[PDB]
Amino acid sequence: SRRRVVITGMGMLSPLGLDVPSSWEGILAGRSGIAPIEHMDLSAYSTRFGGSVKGFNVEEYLSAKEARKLDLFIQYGLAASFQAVRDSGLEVTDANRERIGVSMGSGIGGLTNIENNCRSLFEQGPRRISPFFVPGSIINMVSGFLSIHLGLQGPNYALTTAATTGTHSIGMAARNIAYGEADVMVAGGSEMAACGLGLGGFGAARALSTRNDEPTRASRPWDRDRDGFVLSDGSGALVLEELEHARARGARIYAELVGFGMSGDAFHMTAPPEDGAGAARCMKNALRDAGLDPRQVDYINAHGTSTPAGDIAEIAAVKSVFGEHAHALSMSSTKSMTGHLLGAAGAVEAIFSVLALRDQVAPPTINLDNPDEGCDLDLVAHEAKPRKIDVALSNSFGFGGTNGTLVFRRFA
Amino acid sequence: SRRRVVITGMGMLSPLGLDVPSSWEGILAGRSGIAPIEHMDLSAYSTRFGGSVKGFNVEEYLSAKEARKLDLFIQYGLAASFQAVRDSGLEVTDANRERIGVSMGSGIGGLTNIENNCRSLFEQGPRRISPFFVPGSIINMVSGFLSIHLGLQGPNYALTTAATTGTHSIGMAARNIAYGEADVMVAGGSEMAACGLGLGGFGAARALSTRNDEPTRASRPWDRDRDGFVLSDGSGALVLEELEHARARGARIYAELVGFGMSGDAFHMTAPPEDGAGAARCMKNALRDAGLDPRQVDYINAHGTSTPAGDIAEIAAVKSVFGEHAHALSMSSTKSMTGHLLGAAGAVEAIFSVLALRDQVAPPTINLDNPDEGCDLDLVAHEAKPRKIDVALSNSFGFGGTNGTLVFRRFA
Ligand SMILES: Cc1c(NC(=O)CC(C)C)c(=O)n(-c2ccccc2)n1C
Ligand SMILES: Cc1c(NC(=O)CC(C)C)c(=O)n(-c2ccccc2)n1C
Repeated sequence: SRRRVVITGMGMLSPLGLDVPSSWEGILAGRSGIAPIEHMDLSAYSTRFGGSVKGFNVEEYLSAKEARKLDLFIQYGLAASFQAVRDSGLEVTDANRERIGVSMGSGIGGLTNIENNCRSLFEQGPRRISPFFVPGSIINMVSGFLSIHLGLQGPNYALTTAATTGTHSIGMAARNIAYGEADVMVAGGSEMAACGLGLGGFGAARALSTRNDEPTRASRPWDRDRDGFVLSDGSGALVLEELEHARARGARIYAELVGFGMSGDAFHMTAPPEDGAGAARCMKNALRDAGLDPRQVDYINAHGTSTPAGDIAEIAAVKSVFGEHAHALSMSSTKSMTGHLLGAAGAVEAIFSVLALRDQVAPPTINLDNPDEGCDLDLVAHEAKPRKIDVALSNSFGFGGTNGTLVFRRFA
Repeated sequence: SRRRVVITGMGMLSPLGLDVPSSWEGILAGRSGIAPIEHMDLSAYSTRFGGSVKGFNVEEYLSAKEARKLDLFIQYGLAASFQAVRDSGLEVTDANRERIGVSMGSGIGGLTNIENNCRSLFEQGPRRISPFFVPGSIINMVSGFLSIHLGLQGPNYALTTAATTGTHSIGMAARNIAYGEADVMVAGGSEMAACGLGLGGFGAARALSTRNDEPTRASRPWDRDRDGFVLSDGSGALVLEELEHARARGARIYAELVGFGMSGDAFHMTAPPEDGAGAARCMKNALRDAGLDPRQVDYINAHGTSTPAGDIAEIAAVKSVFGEHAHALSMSSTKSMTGHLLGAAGAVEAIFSVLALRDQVAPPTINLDNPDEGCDLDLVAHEAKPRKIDVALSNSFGFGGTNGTLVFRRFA
């Protein structure tokens, strides 16, 4: 029926590094990217730390002139996208430009730009609003600007599914390729929600960790003293490519994208069901899509946000799907180190899943000092674990009960 | 080797009515839904009119308690979705709930809520932000809340592709069904961007008509005195359903969704290429997807925003795709009456395209007093035109050069 999809390029901005290799080095070393926020005064907020991108220079990617019209989340998405395309070695021509598209998403988009324009509006009226405000702030402009810069004329769209955005973006891009609508897609997500509205909005819901005294210990998935997620910024992008297309041009293949599953909890606007039933259906859908039995899974990059309800639901879901094999696989949350990159989480975590396959190493869950009741799987506590990994699964779950799972496999 | 997709239910809020029949009556009568905006003081703005939803009562759909947590764009999306599901007659059970999903999108989402929370933040600090601000404002919560209210556990996501949102949402939902990922999808879009940031943001770009003296004459697609688009609010939703599934339960079928095409211009962040080359590729992709020749198209619901560059580009694209047949088909812009519903435009216009098939009538382009250079097609100026319509095509184009086309056909 359908064509095979491989990963030929990757790119990233994260709290651990300004590219993929630097981020991954941090991941394998168990390094935290979390620190007190420097770019605003959070004296009035109950959370004053997060995962910032440190030392980003947009002028590596864009002229200063172009960059000034774009919200940070667009700058970040473009940086990761450009990295991924260069990493792939793909040359865009008239013969293929209609076959190359883009699906880069975001959970909340240009919140910083909105906040700044809203200050001008209230203080001075609508005349001080930027002419570039709309195109420089809306979520589909990563896809838009990337297509313009690289001459990409294929399917051009953007997902916004909260914390599931990056996973859905990659999965649906893979579908485009499998079904023949494109031969190449740049896919993933980006987020920069570290502004007053973001910190204040999540804080108002009491969803964020408030461990201001020890920011690097705040994100502690499955630990009994977890107290909410850590807000982080950045971007991940992957070049997905039809297999024969990749082979014909001698592309370096990182891994194969073999499965994509989706589900809805239909339970609650922000909380998962305690048994993770929706997450279970999603993982099973992804495995069925990949033609894999649960027992063939070696590594799970969990969603693992460090929220009370979320973390335990994901354990329940994994035990339901995997049975006894739940105790043979390794499962880790790299959010322990990166925090929660929101709409970018699924994108950077897809990249980490691919690199786990490349390097045959399960990244750690740092800060897992005291696993909570029932959190008795191999959660790769504290230190990276070299091991055999043929199949890696990556989960994302989001507000609205919206679930996504990707399955990657070593490529021969 | 894929399954057929039919439309079994429709729902709508528009500037012409609080449901589909009332809106369509206005469409066929050539009525304008455009008026001076009443819900805010626009004395400081250069545009003071738009297409408002008049007399909406959210309590027809939701308790007051539930509604106070939701931005207007979510309220509108849910109203259209609930209408569409009721219209379809579908009964959700344990046997089918995993096979029913939702794809309702938005271009800018909860701008009103953001603006109000930003006022509280600046005046009083972050402690005044609502706990419901994030889940009540993010774009994927139409899909989220609908799934929760109706118990829908199938694919759950949201597109955000500017003015193309509603078209992409419907097309990609159709793909889910065709490829067996779902048997039923509720799909479309909603928008409520009529706040200071919205009017101010589009005004700053000088994109809006400023014909404040005659609001009902402002939206005039292809007319030589057009001066930008008219901002409008509302929602459209369709129940898409696999054909055998519909037949088995005795569903009333409105029409068949036979084609979906996408492209990128890769040209400019807001302006289309003068020749509409991207729009041409998109329409051809949709026709190829449907297995139709251009000569089988009888009616085009144009994007037709009443912008200088946009309107003429779409004429060029139609002449390119259809050749001599461009002069045999009928093409109209219902934005002449409704204005531009942004992320909802493609959804309400898909509904209008389906009803054109049902009623064998091409809706008018009102206000087309003096067609501009080269606008010499049958643009259904002024008055509705009864005629044979077997195939109806609906276009949406958006910021970032992102294009979508849907093709519907009469169902036997
Ligand atoms: C905490 C959070 C989300 N939920 C999850 O991560 C799922 C888990 C805890 C069961 C989620 O979707 N968001 C979010 C991301 C982007 C925009 C809006 C909301 N957050 C913060
Ligand atoms: C005018 C406008 C857009 N562009 C078009 O309608 C296509 C153009 C060739 C006439 C568009 O995408 N938006 C928009 C919609 C939602 C959010 C952001 C932007 N507008 C206003």
